[PDB]
Amino acid sequence: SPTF
Amino acid sequence: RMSMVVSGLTPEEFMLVYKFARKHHITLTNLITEETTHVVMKTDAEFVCERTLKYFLGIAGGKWVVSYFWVTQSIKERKMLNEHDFEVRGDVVNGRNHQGPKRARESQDRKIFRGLEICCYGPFTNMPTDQLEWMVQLCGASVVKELSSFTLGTGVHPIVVVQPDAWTEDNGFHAIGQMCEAPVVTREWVLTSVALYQCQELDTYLIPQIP
Ligand SMILES: [Cl-]
Ligand code: NI
Repeated sequence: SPTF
Repeated sequence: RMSMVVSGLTPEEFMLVYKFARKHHITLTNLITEETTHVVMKTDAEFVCERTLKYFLGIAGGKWVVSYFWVTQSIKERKMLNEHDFEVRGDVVNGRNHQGPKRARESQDRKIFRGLEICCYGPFTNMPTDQLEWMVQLCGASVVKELSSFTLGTGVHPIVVVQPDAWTEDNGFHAIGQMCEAPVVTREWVLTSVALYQCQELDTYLIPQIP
């Protein structure tokens, strides 16, 4: 999953 | 009933949340929606996750945002422990300890974006625009597609959200303030706001607009  | 998604996991971890679900008659999906009631997060020692889309849409929906350990313990003690006692406090970016989802779960009578007209402008990354838009709609902003669709009047309060990284452009994003009359800020404004469920304000996020 991408992260922020 | 209940309905779940997970974030930050691995097959074996996942398989384990499945075990949970199967046992407990809980629904488990790939994709967060209106109806999803829980969001299980990878966290460290004490309930700090990383910041992912599901993370935010989590809080935005005032969903139950709980760290993986809810699961492995509820398995270990062979029953369902209190989401209440397992929530995710914080995250690597926004502070180990900021009560995000807490605020949010309970603040459903007053979304941080009450009376805002937000517009996500130009291209973003790792995050489909419509999902960002979904996010702010969830906190009771209301979305605008093009800058010149902004409800004029003194009635309401508009904001343009961009994320400068996804650009190839020099006449680009220093120049929005020409094409209209709104504050301009980075997507970080929204995420940090949503993380904390504390409506940040914009000094620190403003993008310098050419007059
Ligand atoms: Cl990931
Ligand atoms: Ni005002």
